[PDB]
Amino acid sequence: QTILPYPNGLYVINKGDGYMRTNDKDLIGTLLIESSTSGSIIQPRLRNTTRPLFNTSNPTIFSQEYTEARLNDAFNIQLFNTSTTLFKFVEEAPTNKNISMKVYNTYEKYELINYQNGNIDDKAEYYLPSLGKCEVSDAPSPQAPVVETPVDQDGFIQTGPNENIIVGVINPSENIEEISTPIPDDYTYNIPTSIQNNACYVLFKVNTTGVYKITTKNNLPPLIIYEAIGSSNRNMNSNNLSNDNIKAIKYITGLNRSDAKSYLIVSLFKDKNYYIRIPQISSSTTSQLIFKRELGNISDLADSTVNILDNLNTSGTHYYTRQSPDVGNYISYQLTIPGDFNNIASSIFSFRTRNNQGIGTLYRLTESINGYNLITINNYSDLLNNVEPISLLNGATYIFRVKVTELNNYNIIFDAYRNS
Amino acid sequence: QTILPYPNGLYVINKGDGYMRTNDKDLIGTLLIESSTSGSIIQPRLRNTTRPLFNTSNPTIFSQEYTEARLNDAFNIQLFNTSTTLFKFVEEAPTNKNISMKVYNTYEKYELINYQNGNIDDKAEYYLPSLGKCEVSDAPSPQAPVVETPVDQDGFIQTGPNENIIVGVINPSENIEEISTPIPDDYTYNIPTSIQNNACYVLFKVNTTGVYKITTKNNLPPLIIYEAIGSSNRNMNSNNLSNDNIKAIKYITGLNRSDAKSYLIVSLFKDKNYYIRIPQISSSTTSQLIFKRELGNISDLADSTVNILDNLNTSGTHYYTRQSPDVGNYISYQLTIPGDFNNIASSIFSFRTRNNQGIGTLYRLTESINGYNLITINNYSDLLNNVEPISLLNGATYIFRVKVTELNNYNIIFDAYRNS
Amino acid sequence: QTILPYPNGLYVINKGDGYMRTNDKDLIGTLLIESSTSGSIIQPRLRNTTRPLFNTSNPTIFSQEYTEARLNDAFNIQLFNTSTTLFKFVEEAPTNKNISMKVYNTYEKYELINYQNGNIDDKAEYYLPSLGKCEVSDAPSPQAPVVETPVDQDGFIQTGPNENIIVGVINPSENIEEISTPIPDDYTYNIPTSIQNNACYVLFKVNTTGVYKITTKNNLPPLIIYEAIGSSNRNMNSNNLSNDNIKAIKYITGLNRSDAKSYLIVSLFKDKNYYIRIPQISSSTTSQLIFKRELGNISDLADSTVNILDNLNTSGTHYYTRQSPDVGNYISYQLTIPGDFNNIASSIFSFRTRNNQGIGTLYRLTESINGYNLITINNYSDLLNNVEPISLLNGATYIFRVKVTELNNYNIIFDAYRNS
Amino acid sequence: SINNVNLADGNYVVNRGDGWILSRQNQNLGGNISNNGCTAIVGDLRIRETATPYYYPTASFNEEYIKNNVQNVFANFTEASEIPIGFEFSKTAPSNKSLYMYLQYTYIRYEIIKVLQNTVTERAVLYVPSLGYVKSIEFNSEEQIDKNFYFTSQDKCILNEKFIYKKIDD
Amino acid sequence: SINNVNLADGNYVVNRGDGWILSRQNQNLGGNISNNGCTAIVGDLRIRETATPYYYPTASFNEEYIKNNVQNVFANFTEASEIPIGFEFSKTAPSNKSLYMYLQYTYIRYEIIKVLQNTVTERAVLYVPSLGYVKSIEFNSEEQIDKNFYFTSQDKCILNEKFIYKKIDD
Amino acid sequence: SINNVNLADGNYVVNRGDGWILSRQNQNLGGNISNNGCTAIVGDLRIRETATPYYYPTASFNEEYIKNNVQNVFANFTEASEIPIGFEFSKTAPSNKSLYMYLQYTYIRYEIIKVLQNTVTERAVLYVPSLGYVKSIEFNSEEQIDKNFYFTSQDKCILNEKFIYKKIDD
Ligand SMILES: CC(=O)N[C@H]1[C@H]([C@H](O)[C@H](O)CO)O[C@@](OC[C@H]2O[C@@H](O[C@H]3[C@H](O)[C@@H](O)[C@H](O)O[C@@H]3CO)[C@H](O)[C@@H](O)[C@H]2O)(C(=O)O)C[C@@H]1O
Ligand SMILES: CC(=O)N[C@H]1[C@H]([C@H](O)[C@H](O)CO)O[C@@](OC[C@H]2O[C@@H](O[C@H]3[C@H](O)[C@@H](O)[C@H](O)O[C@@H]3CO)[C@H](O)[C@@H](O)[C@H]2O)(C(=O)O)C[C@@H]1O
Ligand SMILES: CC(=O)N[C@H]1[C@H]([C@H](O)[C@H](O)CO)O[C@@](OC[C@H]2O[C@@H](O[C@H]3[C@H](O)[C@@H](O)[C@H](O)O[C@@H]3CO)[C@H](O)[C@@H](O)[C@H]2O)(C(=O)O)C[C@@H]1O
Repeated sequence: QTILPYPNGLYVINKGDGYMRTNDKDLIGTLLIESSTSGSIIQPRLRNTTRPLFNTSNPTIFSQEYTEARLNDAFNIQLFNTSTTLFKFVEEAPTNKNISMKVYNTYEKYELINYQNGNIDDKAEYYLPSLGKCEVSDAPSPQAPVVETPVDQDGFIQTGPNENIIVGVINPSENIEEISTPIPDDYTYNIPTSIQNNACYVLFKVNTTGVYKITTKNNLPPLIIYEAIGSSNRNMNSNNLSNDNIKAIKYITGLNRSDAKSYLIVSLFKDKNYYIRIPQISSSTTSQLIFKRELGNISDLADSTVNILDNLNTSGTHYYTRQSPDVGNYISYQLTIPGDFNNIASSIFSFRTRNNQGIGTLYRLTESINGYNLITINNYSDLLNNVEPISLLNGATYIFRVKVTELNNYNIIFDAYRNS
Repeated sequence: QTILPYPNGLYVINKGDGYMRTNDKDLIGTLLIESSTSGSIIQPRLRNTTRPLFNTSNPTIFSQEYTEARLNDAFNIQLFNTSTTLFKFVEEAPTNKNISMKVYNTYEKYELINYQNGNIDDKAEYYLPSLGKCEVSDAPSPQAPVVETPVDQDGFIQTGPNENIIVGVINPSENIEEISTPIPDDYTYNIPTSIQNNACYVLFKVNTTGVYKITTKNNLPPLIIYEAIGSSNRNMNSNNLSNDNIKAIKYITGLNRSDAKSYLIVSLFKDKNYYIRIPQISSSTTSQLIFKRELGNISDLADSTVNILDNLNTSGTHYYTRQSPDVGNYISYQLTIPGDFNNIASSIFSFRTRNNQGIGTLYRLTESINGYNLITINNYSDLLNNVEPISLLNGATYIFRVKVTELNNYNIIFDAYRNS
Repeated sequence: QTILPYPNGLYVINKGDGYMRTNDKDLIGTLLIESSTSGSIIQPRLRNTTRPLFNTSNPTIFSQEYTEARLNDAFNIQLFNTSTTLFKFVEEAPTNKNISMKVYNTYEKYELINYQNGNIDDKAEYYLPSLGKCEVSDAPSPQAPVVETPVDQDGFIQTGPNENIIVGVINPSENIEEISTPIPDDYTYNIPTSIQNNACYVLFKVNTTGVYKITTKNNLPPLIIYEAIGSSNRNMNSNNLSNDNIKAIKYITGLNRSDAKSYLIVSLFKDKNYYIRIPQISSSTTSQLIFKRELGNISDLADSTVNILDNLNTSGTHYYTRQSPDVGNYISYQLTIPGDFNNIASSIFSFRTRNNQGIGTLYRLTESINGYNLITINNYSDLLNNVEPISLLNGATYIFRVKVTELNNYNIIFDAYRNS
Repeated sequence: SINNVNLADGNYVVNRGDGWILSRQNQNLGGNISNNGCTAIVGDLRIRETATPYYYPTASFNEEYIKNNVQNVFANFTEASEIPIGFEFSKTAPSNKSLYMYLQYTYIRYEIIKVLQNTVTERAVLYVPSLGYVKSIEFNSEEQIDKNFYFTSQDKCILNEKFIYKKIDD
Repeated sequence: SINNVNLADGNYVVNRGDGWILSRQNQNLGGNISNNGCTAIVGDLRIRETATPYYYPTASFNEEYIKNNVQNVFANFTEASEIPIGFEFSKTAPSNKSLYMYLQYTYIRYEIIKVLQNTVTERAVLYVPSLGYVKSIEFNSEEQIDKNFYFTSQDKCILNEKFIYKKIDD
Repeated sequence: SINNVNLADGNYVVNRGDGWILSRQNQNLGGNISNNGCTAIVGDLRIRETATPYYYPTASFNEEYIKNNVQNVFANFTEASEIPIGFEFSKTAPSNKSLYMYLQYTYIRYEIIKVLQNTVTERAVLYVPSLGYVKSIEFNSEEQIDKNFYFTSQDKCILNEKFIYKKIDD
């Protein structure tokens, strides 16, 4: 029941090892090891068969075979119901007492979820057969009074160390386009007409490491970008992108919200592969993907979605709801002050947020023949309760960077209050 | 060559583990383990085949298959010529000397015997394959002078700890009747006509724990009673005796001797099953088995055969030969003094024994409307040489309890000497 | 590139264990064993297949199957490409550091050679699969700078302890004759006519342990003698030589040189078997093998070839080239002084050698009716540079024994210099 | 006594715990003998083919009824049986004396009871092969041994007994 | 960076060393849990049928080209694959705490590089199954664990990386 | 010498003891090399298919005569041969030096002798595969090793030889 700061899509979550059912349904056996004696329990794999456990909320789509394919995409798991990995426990009893050795079968719990708009619409739990648990302790007295105890509720308990690793995977129902040649400093990709029928991903790599501005010609629709986990330093060709069919993807930045007019600014390394997810364009007029290397401190925004703000020519509150970045990550807003430019003319503004807390930085965006440049106008250590106003030059453009420090809600609301 | 205090029938005797043939016929091998080195010999069961050894004095009846069935009845042994049980020895040599590790195959010796009237008429020895013996010792000198030594006599030697466990089994050639309903305080069973052709056993359980008097209407023939070893606390039904097909039986008390007019008094627990062996009744007139719960100190005789004495109306010696109880167990004799009752009138008696020694207790049997009652008249700490006379009321009934303390002969002779 | 003091024939040389190819071509794997942890690598023989390595200089004659047959003759190796022998390594890391465990497959190197006149004309190297090598050491830093290193030259390196064991084998292309009856003190064997087509061996055993003089009637051709390694104390019959088909032979003494007129004097034990190799006699007149037990100190020459010297009736140098015995072994020369016997008459001689150094002993050969006898005339501690002359009685016979102390050349030259 | 349970009326399935050894089967598998500081090891593999369940049904509770009701709440021993599991025990013989150790299978005791007025009226029993247990004793050819060491006349649990139930419905 | 090699122009086969673990495959085999001084052991058998090679070919260097050129200079992993080899790791859990250890296969990284002006222009990659590696951590149901323990996002070598080459001819 | 037995005239079957190693077969199975405190283990399984008996018959005593007379008084090695038995040896290499150990099969030497006047006139020999024996030596690439370590030219017993007989009748 916690906020999950990720875009819509599929995720495979490794929820830990050591899971086993209640009522000793996974108990292999108990050994009474008398003092000055050694006991041992072994899983020798004289048979390589294992018995996975599966549970789904939608058997037609999230079938076991489907979930297994996801798990393969996420962690590259090869074998699901077989194993050649042996495990064995060995304990020696002290000279003074007897020992009880209990061994159980265990499972690693992988959760598959279909995450849509801060909500889980489908869910499957796959329990991968693991390498057991062994509990040793002082042997109980054969005379200990028998206590009538009610059986526990049917279910699983977690025995291993705490773990929660989220790995996102390419949505298998959305096609993958590829930009074969390592994109130079400037590049424009024409979005195929297939985009009219469903979202797609575009796989590519930059020829030169640096910061890039990526966007559509109208700053619409919004774009999401991922990194192909493990794609770095494998096969490589300076004049061709070598594919690895890596379906495990790390979310860099981006949004799903339709009206979110914006562009991305992210740091990209040439030794890696990336995926840009383009939403479905329900139009008939060709769209484009524009890549542009950026020199200068525009990198301050590195790995962030820059939301261009609309309807600023009024007084008072100016809200903007957007998917909140995770604690520690950015989300930017671009402001072109309403009115005409002539240094003197200005307008009073008050930057604030409503759901989530964060640290803000206000920049003055300046154009040059050596790229863009930012000038820090001020910093804010409390956005939720900021009341400090600031006067901005009319006709000028400002960028406000928010660094989430407290993730209370799925969405973060930015308020560019206008005092006048 | 020792006395075996048991009734006629079949017995399976576990005579111990560690048996192996002479002349190293069971030697698996020897390892020379040099100092600062470890040696190990293993029986990995890469093949589950074992080779039992068998010997019988009557191949037609006591065949190996027959003996195996007995062993199954006695100890419930499942596998005779196969095993999945691994055994292995490991030894590390000190830094100063070399070690010699000798490993041999071994066997557990089970002896099957047909015991009849203090005599063994048939005998079979079954050697169940065991888990080996390992002898480690200082390595001998490769130069030690070779001593011409004659081969030993063909045979077996005992290497394991001393053991001699006697387990009796239902005679497979005598039928088993069953008293389905837990017998109440009083019950009479009509002995089927099959008893005319061979002895039979009657399986039953008492509804209420307590002491019981069991007998035939004429106190003839004598009855023997056993407990079904392991029958306690398994399946159970308050209105039905659940059978376990347990053929392993523990001798409680009873005799085989034909003329032994008597009845039994034994302690019975409801959570157990029992067998009463009725000898063959070579008659044509229906016989009966009478069960009767007994309240009162008649329990002093608990687990004993009460022999009713005949021909007491004469002077002098009055002998009674009977199968002797084992050291520590009882054997009782009932005496109704010859003559008519009138307190005053009495007769002088001298109780003694001839073959085996024991401790005696003389009781006065009194009738009440609350069952029987016993009154201790005297105790004797030496029956073999007792000469102390005692006067008993004529027409009254006395019971004399003997507790064997010295088992010299198969039979114990009771002498109710009459001084007058 | 060293002198090999053996007669022509086949030899199998065990050149050691621990051989493995370069560039980790035999690397099985490496384990990183973290501190307070144990690592283990096993060759469990779940498959009994092994992969030998072979190399020959003459594939038509020294084929792998042929070499394997030789190896069998030499060491009796049974299995060449299979094994049921398990090997495993186990290492525990200290509490302070990590350990690196490297395991490699290894081979024992057996070299087969056709040795002819101090030269190897054919050669085969057979690499018998061995039981591995394990290298443990401090784990390297995952950050250690990567150093571009050129691959090594294709080949083998020796990892095991130094070893070089030469075992000669019966030349499989020369027939084996057998003297069925243990030869008495005197015996003459008629060399079959097959000797006209190729050399042969004669297998025999002496009835009585002692020293023997063996030779042909003309002291030509020269004879070589071997012992059948392992033939002692196995099957035996006092009236018959029990064959063992032992093809492994130990060179006692003898030469190949054609003109070498000589006879052998060697020590023979009855509990052993021997082989005398008779060269091919390219004649049509029957030859013979004469055995004669010798009593007396003629045994001083025990295990030596006695070369009868020719052309002594001149002055100056008198050279004799012969295959040199190995360091520590003998080679004798017999001298019958030119002229007629009459004590007084003598001739001055100077005994020397040229290639190899040694210790000499000069004997006076005397005839008796109790066999031969030797009288030491003098000893020499330096033959290479001996200049001490000695006068020998004309018409008398002397034997000069050389004990090699320095093996510089395949051949040793004896010089019986005549001062006059 | 043992039939007095504080439970509402009705049928129940009860896990009496792991660690049960059966009557007189003590030495069915064999014994091992060692001496002078040597280490003795004995083990096994409860492969389906071998170790098999022991049923003790009643009129109200038959073999099938027992199995299904047991494998429903507790471990499904039928599925498990197809996967070989091993166990071993090892002990070192004393300096200059002999050691003897023998092995026997352990089981899990399951019961199907009929409760009527806080007392068991009917009781079915099931023993599922679990693992194994070894008993050892030091000795010499003269010592007398308590026969209890070698023989167990009545089923018992080498661990603390248990009573974990669940009411059976339908 | 990683593409700068001081070698003459031409193709090469390079042994990048043993000890490589692959991305996010960390827990594919399972984990083991023990406590109170018990000894935990985990092992395997890279039988051909199971552990298989991972190829990452390029236009100039295809699967076959990579294999033959690798098995020529270095260990022939194809022949070796028919002979079962085993490996195990063991660790003792702490006095009164829990231990968790998991296993993952290790590989030998081989590369086929195209050098042109002292910089790698093309690079093919091959991972040959080698043996295995275990990672362990002590814990309790409350402790938070660094996720780096459980997850490896980028291929890496647990030993020192290597660069042993040989120019390819023909 | 070795043929002088103090026995009445007639034929005999003699157990010369376990622990015999054969001539020059020393290294037929291979050697193992380890170092720096590592533990080296080598073992085997004398499965019928492999380890086989060596016969050395005489005119009076042929293969069959030897076998039957041996398996009659002593261990029947033919029956035993169908049951796999294993053995292993382990040794720890020294602190900073190398260890080499090699394995060879051991046998039981049986003899069929013909006694006539207190001296053996005929002798048949049989070697029954028993178990194994390892020899180890510490070393370095420079050390010279006594070749007796690697080579055994004449059959011998690593334990004390024996002479346990029984006169053959019929
Ligand atoms: C100053 C100003 O006009 N700000 C308004 C703001 C912006 O105009 C837009 O964000 C564009 O920059 O729109 C606000 O909301 C009005 C719109 O709400 C949208 O809500 C959607 C949302 O887009 C989805 O992400 C969400 O999953 O579902 C929501 C619907 O429940 C509607 O889609 C859109 O049609 C408008 O109704 C805002 O909060 O951002 C209001 C600001 O005043
Ligand atoms: C006072 C008195 O009469 N006592 C005699 C005694 C009793 O009458 C009976 O014991 C009945 O209580 O009988 C004595 O012996 C005579 C009988 O001996 C029996 O011997 C059998 C015996 O029954 C078997 O157990 C045994 O296996 O075989 C014996 C035969 O060798 C006879 O069966 C029976 O016919 C009588 O001859 C006795 O010693 O008990 C003698 C007492 O004087
Ligand atoms: C005093 C004297 O005459 N000594 C000569 C010596 C002897 O006569 C012989 O050794 C007989 O005892 O012969 C010497 O050499 C001449 C002969 O050389 C031989 O050389 C062979 C040799 O036999 C082979 O072993 C070798 O492999 O090949 C050599 C040929 O290259 C010839 O075979 C033979 O015909 C003679 O030429 C000698 O050195 O022994 C010379 C002595 O002066």
